[PDB]
Amino acid sequence: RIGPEYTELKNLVRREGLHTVCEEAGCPNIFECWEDREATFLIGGDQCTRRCDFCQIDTGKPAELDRDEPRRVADSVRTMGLRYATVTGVARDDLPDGGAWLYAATVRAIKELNPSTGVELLIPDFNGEPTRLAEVFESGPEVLAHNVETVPRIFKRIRPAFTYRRSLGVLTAARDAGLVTKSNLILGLGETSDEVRTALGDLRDAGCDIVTITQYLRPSARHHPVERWVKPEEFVQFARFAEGLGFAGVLAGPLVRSSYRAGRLYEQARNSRALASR
Ligand code: SF4
Ligand code: SF4
Repeated sequence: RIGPEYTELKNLVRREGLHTVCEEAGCPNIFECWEDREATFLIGGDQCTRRCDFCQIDTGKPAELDRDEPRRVADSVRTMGLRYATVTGVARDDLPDGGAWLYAATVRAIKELNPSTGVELLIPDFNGEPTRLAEVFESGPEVLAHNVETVPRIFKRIRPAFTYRRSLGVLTAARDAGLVTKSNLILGLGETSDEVRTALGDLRDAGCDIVTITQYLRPSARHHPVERWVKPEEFVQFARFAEGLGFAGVLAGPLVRSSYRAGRLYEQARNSRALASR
């Protein structure tokens, strides 16, 4: 499963000491994604100011804002010659602007140096603050993603810093700004199949274009227990359900990480968007 483009990329990463989520989180898709020249980057440090029971990011006091991070990310993207880059980060309630500047500047830096690279920006909610969100939207990523992750009943318990309505509102906000929007559902957290169906419906109504539906992998014993393993035939049904609701791009199964096939999904959302308005 090891190809020449994966090989070139790992060489470049090693020699330059570039940090990627792909290597550092031990993602099993790396062979496939790097062959398509797609990679994922973490900004804002690895200590989040919030706590979600499914999430592998540690909660802690974040280090000082590193304003050189955007340049650093854009340079890694350039060095790797990526066709698609995902930028993700933690919540930054310690910062007065929630880290809005950092997210936007990273996108702007990437696009200034990599005009042919599609950029996907996965954001926290910024408290749903219109002016923070507007700052981020203006950066103009190819995809604005904000993952609701689970259904309302479970959401209110294991994402105490968020609300289901505010998050859906982030997606609606991004859709009005003209962005292609994306969200993720994590199955195996205790949700019912019916709750999954209404959540997909909610996301579609919120204006979401791309949805990924994946299996919960419990990070450690301190984290939320796995409530089930979804069968393949069940992922297929959910995927067909989402396609039938009119999502432009749908991916379901053991995806391990939310950025799996991000480039292909964007392409489908862009192709269908062009098709519609032609
Ligand atoms: S999901 Fe986001 S806000 Fe919640 S712990 Fe993980 S990084 Fe922090
Ligand atoms: S799925 Fe995401 S984290 Fe994993 S290799 Fe692909 S781009 Fe990197």
